Amino acid sequence: EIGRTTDPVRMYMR
Amino acid sequence: IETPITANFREGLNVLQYFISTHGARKGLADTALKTANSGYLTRRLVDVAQDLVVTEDDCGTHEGIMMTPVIEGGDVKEPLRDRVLGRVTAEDVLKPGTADILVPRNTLLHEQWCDLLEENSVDAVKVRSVVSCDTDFGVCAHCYGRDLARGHIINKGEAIGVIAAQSIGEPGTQLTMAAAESSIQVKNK
Amino acid sequence: YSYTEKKRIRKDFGKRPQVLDVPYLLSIQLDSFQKFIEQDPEGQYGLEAAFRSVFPIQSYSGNSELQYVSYRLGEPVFDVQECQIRGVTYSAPLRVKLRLVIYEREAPEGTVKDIKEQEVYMGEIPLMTDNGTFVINGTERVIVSQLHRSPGVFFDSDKGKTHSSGKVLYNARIIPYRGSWLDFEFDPKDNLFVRIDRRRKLPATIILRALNYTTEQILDLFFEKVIFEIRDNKLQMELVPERLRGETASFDIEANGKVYVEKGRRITARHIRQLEKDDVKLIEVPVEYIAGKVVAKDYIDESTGELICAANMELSLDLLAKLSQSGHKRIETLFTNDLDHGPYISETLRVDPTNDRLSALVEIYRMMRPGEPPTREAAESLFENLFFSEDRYDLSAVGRMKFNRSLLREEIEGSGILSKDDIIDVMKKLIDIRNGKGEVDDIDHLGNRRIRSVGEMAENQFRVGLVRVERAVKERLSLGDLDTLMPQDMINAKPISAAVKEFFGSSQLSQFMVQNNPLSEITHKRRISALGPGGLTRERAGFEVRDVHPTHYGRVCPIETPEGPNIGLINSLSVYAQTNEYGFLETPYRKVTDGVVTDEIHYLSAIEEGNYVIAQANSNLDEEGHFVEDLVTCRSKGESSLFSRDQVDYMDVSTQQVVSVGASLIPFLEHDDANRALMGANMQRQAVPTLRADKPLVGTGMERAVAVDSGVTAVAKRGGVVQYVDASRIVIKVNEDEMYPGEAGIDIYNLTKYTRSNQNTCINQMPCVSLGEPVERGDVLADGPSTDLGELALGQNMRVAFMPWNGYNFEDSILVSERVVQEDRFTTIHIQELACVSRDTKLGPEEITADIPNVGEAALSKLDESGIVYIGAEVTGGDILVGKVTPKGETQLTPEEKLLRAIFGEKASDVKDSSLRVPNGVSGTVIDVQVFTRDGVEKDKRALEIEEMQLKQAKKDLSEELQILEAGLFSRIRAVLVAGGVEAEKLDKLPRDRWLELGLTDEEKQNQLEQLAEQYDELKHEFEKKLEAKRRKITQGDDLAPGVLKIVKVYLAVKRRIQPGDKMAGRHGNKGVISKINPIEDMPYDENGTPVDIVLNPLGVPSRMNIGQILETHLGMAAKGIGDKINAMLKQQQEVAKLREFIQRAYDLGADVRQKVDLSTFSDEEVMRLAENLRKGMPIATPVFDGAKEAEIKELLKLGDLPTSGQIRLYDGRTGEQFERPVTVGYMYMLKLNHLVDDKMHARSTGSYSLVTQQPLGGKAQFGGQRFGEMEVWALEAYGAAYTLQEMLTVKSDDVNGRTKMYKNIVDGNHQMEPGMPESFNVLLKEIRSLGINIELEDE
Amino acid sequence: GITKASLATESFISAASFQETTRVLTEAAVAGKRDELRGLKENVIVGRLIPAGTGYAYHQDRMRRRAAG
Amino acid sequence: VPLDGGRFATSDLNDLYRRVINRNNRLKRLLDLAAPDIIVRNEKRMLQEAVDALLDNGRRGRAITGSNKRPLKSLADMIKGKQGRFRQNKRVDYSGRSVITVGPYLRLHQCGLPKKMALELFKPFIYGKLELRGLATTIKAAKKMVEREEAVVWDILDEVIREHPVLLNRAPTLHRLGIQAFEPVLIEGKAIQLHPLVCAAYNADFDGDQMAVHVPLTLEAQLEARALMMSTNNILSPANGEPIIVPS
Amino acid sequence: IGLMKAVDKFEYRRGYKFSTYATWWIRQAITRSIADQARTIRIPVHMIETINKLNRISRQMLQEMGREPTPEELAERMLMPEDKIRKVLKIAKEPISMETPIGDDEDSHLGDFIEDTTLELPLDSATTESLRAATHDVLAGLTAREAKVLRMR
Ligand SMILES: [Mg+2]
Ligand SMILES: [Zn+2]
Repeated sequence: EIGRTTDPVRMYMR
Repeated sequence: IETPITANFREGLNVLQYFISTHGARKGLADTALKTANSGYLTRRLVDVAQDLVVTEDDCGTHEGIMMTPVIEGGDVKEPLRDRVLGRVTAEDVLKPGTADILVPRNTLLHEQWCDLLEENSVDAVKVRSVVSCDTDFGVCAHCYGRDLARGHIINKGEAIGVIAAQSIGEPGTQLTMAAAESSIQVKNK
Repeated sequence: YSYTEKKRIRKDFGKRPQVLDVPYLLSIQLDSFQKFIEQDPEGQYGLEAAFRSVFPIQSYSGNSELQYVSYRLGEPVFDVQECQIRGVTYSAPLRVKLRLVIYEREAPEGTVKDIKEQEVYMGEIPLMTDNGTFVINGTERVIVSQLHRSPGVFFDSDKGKTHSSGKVLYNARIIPYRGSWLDFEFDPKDNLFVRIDRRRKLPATIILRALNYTTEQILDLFFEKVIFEIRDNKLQMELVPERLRGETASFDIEANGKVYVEKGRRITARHIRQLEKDDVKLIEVPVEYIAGKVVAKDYIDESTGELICAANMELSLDLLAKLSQSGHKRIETLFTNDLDHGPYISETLRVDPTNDRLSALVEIYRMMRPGEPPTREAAESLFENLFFSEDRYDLSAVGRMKFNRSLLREEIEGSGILSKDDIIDVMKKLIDIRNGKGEVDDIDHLGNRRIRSVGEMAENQFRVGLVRVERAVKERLSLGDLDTLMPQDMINAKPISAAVKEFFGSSQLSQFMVQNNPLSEITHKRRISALGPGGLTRERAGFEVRDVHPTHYGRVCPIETPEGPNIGLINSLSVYAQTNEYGFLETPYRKVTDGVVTDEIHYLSAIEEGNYVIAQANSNLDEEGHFVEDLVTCRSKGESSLFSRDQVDYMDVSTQQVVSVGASLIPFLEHDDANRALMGANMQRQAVPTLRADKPLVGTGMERAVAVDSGVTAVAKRGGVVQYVDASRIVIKVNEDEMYPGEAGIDIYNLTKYTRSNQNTCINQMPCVSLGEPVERGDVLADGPSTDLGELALGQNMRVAFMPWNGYNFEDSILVSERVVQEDRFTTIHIQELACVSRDTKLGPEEITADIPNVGEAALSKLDESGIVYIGAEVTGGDILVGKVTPKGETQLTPEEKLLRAIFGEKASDVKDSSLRVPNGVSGTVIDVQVFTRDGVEKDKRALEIEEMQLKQAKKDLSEELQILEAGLFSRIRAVLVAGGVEAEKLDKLPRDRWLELGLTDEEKQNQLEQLAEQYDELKHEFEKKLEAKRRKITQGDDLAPGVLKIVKVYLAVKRRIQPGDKMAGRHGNKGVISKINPIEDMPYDENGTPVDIVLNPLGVPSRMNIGQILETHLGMAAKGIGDKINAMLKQQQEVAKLREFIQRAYDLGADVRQKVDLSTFSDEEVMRLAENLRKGMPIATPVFDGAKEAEIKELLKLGDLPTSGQIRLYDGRTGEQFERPVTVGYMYMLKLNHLVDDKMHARSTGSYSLVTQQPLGGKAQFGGQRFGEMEVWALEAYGAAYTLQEMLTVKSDDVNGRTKMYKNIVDGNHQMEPGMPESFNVLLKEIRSLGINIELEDE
Repeated sequence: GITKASLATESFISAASFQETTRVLTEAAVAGKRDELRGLKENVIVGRLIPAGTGYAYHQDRMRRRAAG
Repeated sequence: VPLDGGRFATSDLNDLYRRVINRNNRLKRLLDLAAPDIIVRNEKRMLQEAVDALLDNGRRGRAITGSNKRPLKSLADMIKGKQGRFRQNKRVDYSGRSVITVGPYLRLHQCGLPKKMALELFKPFIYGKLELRGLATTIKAAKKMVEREEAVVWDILDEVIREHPVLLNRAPTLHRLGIQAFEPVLIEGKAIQLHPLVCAAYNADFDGDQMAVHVPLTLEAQLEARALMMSTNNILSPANGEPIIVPS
Repeated sequence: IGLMKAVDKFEYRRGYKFSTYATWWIRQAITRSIADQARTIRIPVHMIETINKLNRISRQMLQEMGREPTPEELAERMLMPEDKIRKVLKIAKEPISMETPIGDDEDSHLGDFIEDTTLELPLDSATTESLRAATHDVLAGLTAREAKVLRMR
């Protein structure tokens, strides 16, 4: 589920 | 192209002969614009690996050299033996082909006379000292390198042979950008 | 026959007639901006189609509409020249009507309420000047075109490199005008793959399963079926005859009775022929042969209800036995023959993990926005917003054409966004490229590269700005309340006006105008750049798009580009080219009928021209249009060949249709190597307009179309009679029939005296007519910078000789006589400008007081008591131009000097001197001064004296225009009003003012009486109001930057001569720097004492193959041979019978030429005026490829008594002996490029120093030192030079206190340095320590 | 090659000057190198006499001064 | 630094330092206000991206500049190659440049040098004579004698250029023969004359090619420009014994 | 940090839902933060209310007046002393970045053209070094006891 996402805004919402 | 432009620059060239010629003046300029940007990076690396090299000793002592045989291009010679070994030391003193005929002594500069002296005689190869085999640490001795300079003497101790060698290989290239039968072995000689 | 013709008729060689006239050279620009701002009541491109691309903005579920009605472009506030002086753009306000209708919250959707918002102002749009050049900030800019790939589908291969084993991988692509991409392709294992803008690869079926397609329907569109039946015997399979194409059968070949083939044999063409004759439809087949197929569709266990085989699952023999009993007989497989029908879509069906629709979008989502977890309504939303959502995907009006045209479809109109029918066709047509029956498209082919003029780029930037206003109106129309707000509270003028104003002001394209010629501006508007926003890049593009495709023939010039990093990315447009309706370039062609060449002219696109067979312009016709040759030269598919006389379809218009407008003026262009004739077209856009140019002694006839199509000339707008010439005004009394119906009078053209172009040269006009000349429509009245009588003279033409003279022309350099400096023929004029602003500091304001602290009266001699310099005072280097002092306190002067003051009492001044002084090395009169003041600070005395002098001139001509235009108003009615009442000699005793009471009979005489009068009263009101409006913008203040108090701009008109170091050059790319200016008598003199004026070198022609110059140097000598043969005849005043005998024999003089020049001309008053203009030399002409053959030259020399060979014997100048083996002497037209020497030579001994690193630079009238770059340190380590190297980067450049000593050692005669460590290394320790790294220096 | 052989020099300034720099300061900082300035391109940066040419003479006296009087 | 007119011209680091001290300053607060661990745990994750946008910006989301659309320039993007080092791999004082010309009357070891240039490179030397020969009382009174171009300095400037070799060098200096000293001779004009034999060493056609000129200041630096670098020492190219002063 | 204070001070008995109360304390913060850490050269918080008022009012006069607003009509429309509107205009401009590539996009930035003025002309330093010659020589040509106090004064 951690599809190589980097920027926090992706990580904030998720 | 199958049909060649069949008129010179004293009579005109009609339009279709000129549009054909107009191409080659484009590939001509799109390379000289590029051969500078490309050969400007080949001499920037050569002078940064060969940076720290400097003649730092008067003579090394090693007895190990190489052999300078003239290049042979099938039935033609690319380079004479003399113009390849001019200005160099001699590791083992060559003699006349007859034994015990030591004409060129132990290691000495091969200048404009000792060549022709070996031009009068009939030697076919010499063992010269090359800078790829010197035994010095951090640099090269004087005799191993050889003779050449803008001047004519031997190479003075202290001279920076590293950077004047990476520019001699990079300053060309800017202008060096780039009957087929093969049936019978026919030589000019006997 | 025009009255400019009979003033000097240029002798014209050339044989082919001209059928098409050179079109208006600026249609590229002046037309594709007319589309932009102009009322179009329909859906073509234009501004009206920009609003309809957005409006009406339906609210966000509130349903309170906002709709567009119409717009209207107001008039500008200022005119052009006021926009160039004052220093502000030349715009036009924009007014838009918007209706806000508020529906009912619950009631029926009826016309509830609304307000027609009275033209919400939404920004200004700059306007194009008359010539096609914008005015942004008092600087005419120009917006080049652009040459970009057209939106469509472009299949392509990229062979060779991939996988290192061949394996051509044919891929597709879909580029829309606005929206994401789409990129199919193959892999090294024949599995389709889909891609987005550039994300990770996907199996291509993973998009088909998202379009709601199952594995059955995916395999129904792509393959063909092979029906199988089991009629209780051996599984007979159906068979069509053609199904056996190129097959290697291996069964017992049975069919319709006869066993045709044998196992282990291939099929014949006659094998197939045995099938149609036999009607072979069903055959017997083995039972093991069916283990090499794949199921056509789903066969489930109808007996039980469990799926026995799913589509894309090869056959197992048990599955046959599972099927032989399963209760099924309508078996089916896939027609898949590896030679032409590969199962490419089959294999990707297996690698695809997803098999239901909803689990495919979740895969497309997972790779289009990685990291975040999917959803249901999100994934459906994103996919149908990527391509099929009309707002975020718009292919084009043209993109659909290139799309349907590439799939061999019927129509050209279509929806702008994709559909399910389009993604399928591209996959099929992509597959068909793999199997063989298709061909790829090379990207360079000029049928795949359209052209964006200005009107298509500003709008596209505008609509982007328009959407930004849509983003706020919704949230204000949905979050905000809709009670009583009008449609003027939600619209914003700053964002919309910022989206466009940033376009013209900064871009790769919106560039300054190269304005030092009538030809360097007219060839800068027709440029076709490939760079810019959304295009190439000088370092990415390789040789593939820097070369010249065989489609450029007639649309883009092959021999005119720059030579730097972007050779072949500039590509000046051609002479006859015109863009299509969509944007593709086209060219005229004479329609060739069955036998005769017609004249109805067609313009062919780039993909159509490759079909027909087209002849060449140089093919003879026998006065009826028939070729006199049974065979001709043609070009059919991009290749040359020969064809039959009745096999061609089109013939080219003329011979100069291949070349540009630049390289169309080189004479004898056909005799030049394409290399050095490419430096010709780049040394005519740099030639400086000299003092008063004359003409090309050997032209090419295509000059009058370059000095009229540009705006430099003051072309006459209506024929008539000149009535008042003057150095700054011409008054054309109009004729009768070209006169308006009522209240017409006369016309008037103003000129533009000494002003400043963009390169600081001057551009001033001059009259060329006198009182009484009958002008005509299209005639010329005012020359400009480098024009003469209409022609385009770029430089001077001087007697040149080819010989090596004593080494003073060693390399390409040039010698020059001193008779070329005395006569002042190369002396140009330059006009600088200096500006002195007086800001408003926080220590007090600056002043422009004329008193300056401790300045000698020798300096304050020129400037008056007000502080500004005079007008005409010849200043030189270092003088004062504007006295300005700035307040300065905080002295704290040193201790030693603080005794120096007390000793003499030198009062320390409260104010520091920072006036404006002329830059060093310059001298020239001060031709003009302007003063700008912030509105709110008093005008000094000089500020009024300037203002009133233009206040008396502004009302002078504005009223005197009546005093001269009244002159014709009465004189027209006086030539009319004489009837209807006899008043001709009483007409002056009756007051010409007092004619409103009386009148004339009911005709145009009387119709003109109240005609003139109502606007006579209104020229009392309108002219007077034109005085107040003119006298309003004078008195008021100005709009300056914040803080600035008052600016002062000053001009200087320096007049630089010629000198050693300059850079002259001919037309044929033969540069050279002037090496010496001899005396009058060292120059080699021929038999009659006439010295030569230049001495070129003859070792430039053998290597550089430009034989143009050596031919132009002879024909330039025959022409000036007639010059001295007429100047003698005209000097004995023989007769007007002898001139008309000679001048008539100098005009026929050829071989089948098309002149017909003479004998219709006046008796004596016109021949003696034509022969009075030819005394300097009879101007020959030479079209580009219809040149003057060598025999035609030699026959012109023999008429002039010159030696046919073209070589005279020159005597030396100093000794007196004669050069053996005679020399050449001719007349070569010599330009003078503006690489002047006194703008190249700088020098610096000590000056400014940079800020962060303390090395030198130039901001204080002392430019930086040279660049002792990395390449030049290796040339100081090659030698042993190591003391020169140490000071060259320690003391002379970078050390801080090791150089202030090396300046005090020098002044004392002690040459010795103390190096220290450079300040550019101490910054490299602070820049490394500011990371984690720790860096130091040991101690020993 | 000439590109990988000018990285593995003993110094860390004759390598960080021309090659990739982010990787030659990282690897040198971890190990704690000590560049002894026995070169040309590492010796023109600091701004002193290059050890080959007219400046090579005075370097005869500098190595003959340390480790002794 | 404050520009002229009110605007300031900041370096691109005061945009990055303000972004760490701000985020670090807030994270000091959330540990005093005791927020949940969904926010403060989002703070450290947000700070650590701002310290790593300072060291080497670009190995992340590329935190492009505000108020503009180009990427900021961090610390490790300052040493990183511009094709070469930040230090010396040095613009230089005492220089010039002009359009070369032919001048075939010169000897082999001298080049022209215009009066208007040589009076500008040799300024600190000229100040020595005008205060040594007593012609100027103090140095400020010598700066006003050279600005007037009084007829005395034209005879003092000629003795400053007695044997002072200058260094001509063309732009793309391929090999060591691209830099050679010369003994100047004062001409009038603005083109640096140059002996025709040497123009094949620089590879200089005379059609607009310019040539910088330098000046060796110290006393050991005008002997290295006369023993080692003089133009009469280099008649054999170093690449091979063949001559380099062949009459072309 | 705003919403963390809203629920801190939240009171439910007034019936107003949390959203229509938390929306104030939240938007309160983001408009107080922007006035605190948005500029390099920071301008106070009481001034940003005046700058933003000058664009809310110079935009409203832009539609009605149509042409454009003048430096004085804002003084009439608003109520400033006709010069504060001339000091509020010399503030809000941001600093140009010192790496903005100048025209032609050559290998040059803006930071290569801004010379520095802290330094002194080495002919300005060569004089002060020379001046100590005279005042040490000229003042040495005095008497002894009458020169010491001249040097101590
Ligand atoms: Mg050149
Ligand atoms: Zn050795």
